[PDB]
Amino acid sequence: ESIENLEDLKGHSVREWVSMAGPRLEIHHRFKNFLRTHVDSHGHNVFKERISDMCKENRESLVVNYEDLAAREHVLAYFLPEAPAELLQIFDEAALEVVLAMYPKYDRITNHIHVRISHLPLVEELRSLRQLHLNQLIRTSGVVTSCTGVLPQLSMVKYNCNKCNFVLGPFCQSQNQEVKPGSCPECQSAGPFEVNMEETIYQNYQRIRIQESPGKVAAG
Amino acid sequence: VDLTEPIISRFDILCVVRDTVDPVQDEMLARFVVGSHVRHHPSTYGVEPLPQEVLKKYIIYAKERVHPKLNQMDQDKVAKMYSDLRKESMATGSIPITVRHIESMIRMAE
Amino acid sequence: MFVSDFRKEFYEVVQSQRVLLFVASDVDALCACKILQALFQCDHVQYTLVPVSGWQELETAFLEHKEQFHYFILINCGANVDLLDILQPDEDTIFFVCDTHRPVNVVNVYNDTQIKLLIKQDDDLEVPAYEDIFRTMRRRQRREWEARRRDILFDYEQYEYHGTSSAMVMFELAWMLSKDLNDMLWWAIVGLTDQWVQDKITQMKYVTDVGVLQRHVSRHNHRNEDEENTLSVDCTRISFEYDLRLVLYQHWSLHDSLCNTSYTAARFKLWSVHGQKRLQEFLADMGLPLKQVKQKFQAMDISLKENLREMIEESANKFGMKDMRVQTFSIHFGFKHKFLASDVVFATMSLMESPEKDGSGTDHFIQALDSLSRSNLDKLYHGLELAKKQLRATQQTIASCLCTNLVISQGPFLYCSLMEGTPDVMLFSRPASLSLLSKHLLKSFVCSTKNRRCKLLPLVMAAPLSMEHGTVTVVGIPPETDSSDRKNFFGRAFEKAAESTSSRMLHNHFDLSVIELKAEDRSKFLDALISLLS
Ligand SMILES: [Zn+2]
Repeated sequence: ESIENLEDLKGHSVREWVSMAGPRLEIHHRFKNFLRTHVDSHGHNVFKERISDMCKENRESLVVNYEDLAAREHVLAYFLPEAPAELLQIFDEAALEVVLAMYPKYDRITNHIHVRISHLPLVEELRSLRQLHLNQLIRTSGVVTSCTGVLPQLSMVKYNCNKCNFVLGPFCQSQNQEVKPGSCPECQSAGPFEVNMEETIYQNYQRIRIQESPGKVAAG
Repeated sequence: VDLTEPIISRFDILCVVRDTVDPVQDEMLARFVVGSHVRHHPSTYGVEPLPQEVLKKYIIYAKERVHPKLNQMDQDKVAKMYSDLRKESMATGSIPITVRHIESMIRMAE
Repeated sequence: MFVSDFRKEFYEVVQSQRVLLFVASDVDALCACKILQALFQCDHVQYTLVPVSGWQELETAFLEHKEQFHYFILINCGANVDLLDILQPDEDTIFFVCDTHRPVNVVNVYNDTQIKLLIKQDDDLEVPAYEDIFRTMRRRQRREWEARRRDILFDYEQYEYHGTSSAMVMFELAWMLSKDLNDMLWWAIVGLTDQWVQDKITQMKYVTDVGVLQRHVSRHNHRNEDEENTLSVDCTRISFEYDLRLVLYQHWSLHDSLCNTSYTAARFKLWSVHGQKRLQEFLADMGLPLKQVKQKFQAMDISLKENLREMIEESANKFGMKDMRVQTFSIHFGFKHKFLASDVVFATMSLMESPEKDGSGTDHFIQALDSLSRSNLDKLYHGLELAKKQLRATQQTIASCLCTNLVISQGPFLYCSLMEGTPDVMLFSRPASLSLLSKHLLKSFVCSTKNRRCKLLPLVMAAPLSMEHGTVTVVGIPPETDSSDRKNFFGRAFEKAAESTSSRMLHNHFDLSVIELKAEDRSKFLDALISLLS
């Protein structure tokens, strides 16, 4: 099987590096070990308690503190602000199969668990965001001015063929453009298609607008 | 006070603070104020407080994980108290409107 | 005397006669009354049925009816007292006694001509011999015999307990008469389940009697059905179940049943602020979603209902609840009607012990008795609603008592009391519901406390009865242990304490461990009990 490594040295970019199978598996194992071995200053196993308090309330969301993730696993804290989407996906998978070790029947309650990072030290003023921060994890503060309603957004969409019964296989929806099939593999008809509303998987969506707090810097 | 009875009676607790002169109490107050100013440099209690983080945790715990029930409160005592409180108030200048002060006492006990 | 054969020397006698049924207000008595009613209606026996709930009421009814009836049947009353002394009958009358109360009074045992007992002679009975109980050196020998008499009679009469269900006895008679219907068997099952629910019998005896009724259920099922061709869905189908201990879980949400079952509530300490988190630990161990657990059971997902009993059992085992499963029965008829025996017990009991101040206790008895027939199924469902209210009030009272620490040790027994005007004290003013509350409260207390000695104590509990007369009901409960015989001495202890104190005690209830006291008498009465139990 794929062999364990020193993670911090590589010729690739960080995103490419953590995307590759070997280091992905190593990151997965490291975060699993971090969850199953991190302790408080008094010696309390922190994430056993947090996972139990999550699975009691069925909250299906695990909050992790950066200020001790950096203490336990250095390289994970190194890669996290640099390649956050990839590392957070890996963290989600590792946390899911830790939770299904602690509570084996929890897949009946939820099939996916999100790792939420807190106390991120690279805080930024809202007007100080620049191109230097693109595709990186940031922390900001502000007052919420507007919110949409909670809306269903496509996440894994299956399309009914425009001329026959066939369901074109799942497309992973993006936040940039509406993913589309082009033409059907069973019969190469093309162009418009129907969404299979029953078999398509949706996710909750809510878009908010946040601005700087009135007393922070907006002095007129 | 210049406020009216419908707005006064909605306040369960009325508090009056007066800056009357009393040199010993003024000495104690002034020494405490100077002590606060030197203590908080950027750099009547007799019981010691809780730390404020502990107090925030205590309040938020007590407001959710605790729901005080009422089963017995010495009904005749409270009723007698309220009745002659109404009698004395009729002769003077603050307003225990009928049930709001009874319910204020119930809320304060809870 | 004991009746050796119910058929010949009881039923064939009264079959030719007008009869008067006196029936106690308890579910076993109601079921036995229903069975005997059905037999008499098959044979056109002109019976009259009178409810009673205390000795004063039985005496009043007998004084009203003594001139017209010569044959009397007492159901769940009369065995544990001298009926001749209490009632003062004419010598030509005959009293049949189908009563579960034990020990039987020796006068009733050895009265050959007038008192006839519809009690199994193979029940747990230890009657003393006749020569030990009924009639210078000869004077010394006589006095020694009297000393032997008082000693042996105290040893006999100390502990009271309950024998085989009266409903089971009446169904045995129906089977001997070969007139046993499936509904009669269901009434027998409900009668046994009344004893089990109220903890009147040991677990071993309950398992033995369930083993008895299993054969009758199998016989009734195979009377007209097999595995190839079956009856209409309308027909009643009684099935043996190795089901859950949780109360009314098929008519509730599972959350409510875990909340209000005395077993799980006592284990998890759900009266306490920490208990809900312990319950959530249990539910998360099972993997049941909370939105499903808090949904009504009939609306719960069938994927979860498929193997819920095994899930609850195997989680209960590792959480320390060792006997979550119980041997019981259920009845199905029509498409949608499904009840456990415990469910019918709780519904009928709640109808009978209903707190409504309408009419009279006899009226509530009548509603409870009607609910045991399938022509009055609406009354059964209404009784299930009243059972929901009763169980919620029971848990509220237990939480109040344990939080405010009303349950307090007083040496050889724990003591508790309910104050006037507190929430839902009206529901437990009546003695039977008070006894049930005291049992549940003692289980919660011994599950709560860390004190190993306090886990072994009995409980004495009091509540108001009549403010205008200034009286309180008092009940006595033995220690709540897994291996208890369910024998208790509080009948004789109450009697001897009251006599030693010259107390104003009215002994009206059929259980000797349930009494009425003038309220101011309680202090010296409790002091006497403390000095007596030592
Ligand atoms: Zn096609």
